[PDB]
Amino acid sequence: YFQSPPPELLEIINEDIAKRTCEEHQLCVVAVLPHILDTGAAGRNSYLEVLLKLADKYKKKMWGWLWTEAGAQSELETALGIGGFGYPAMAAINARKMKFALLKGSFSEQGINEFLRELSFGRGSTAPVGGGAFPTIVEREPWDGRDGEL
Repeated sequence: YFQSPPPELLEIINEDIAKRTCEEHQLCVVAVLPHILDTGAAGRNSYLEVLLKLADKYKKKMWGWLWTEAGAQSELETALGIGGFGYPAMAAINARKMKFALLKGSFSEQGINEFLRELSFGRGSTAPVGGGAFPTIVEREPWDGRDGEL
């Protein structure tokens, strides 16, 4: 009975989802996946499946889990220094101290796990979120799960 609720992996479809997720968890993991036309559904689901597995592995940390598409939240990318080294990219935000760390290993189960493990041990490099405030978040329709158009 005395177990915390299941993880949730939420697409960043509006500011309330993003800000509440980061304010209600000590750390929030933000994945910026490639545009759907780069991966299609199969490639996007490969990345989402990695996030879902690690969210379960780390469920006792009670972290938040967010994902978005390249270019869909440009101001968020800028505030996290994302966009210049391609996609996928990952940041972990500490909302309380308004700081973040970027994944520097592979966007894979092994690479993200090493990233998260360092964070669970609280021994990784951080930087202030750009401007010292939570970035503006734009409203987006949720991904329909298909391969995009074009």
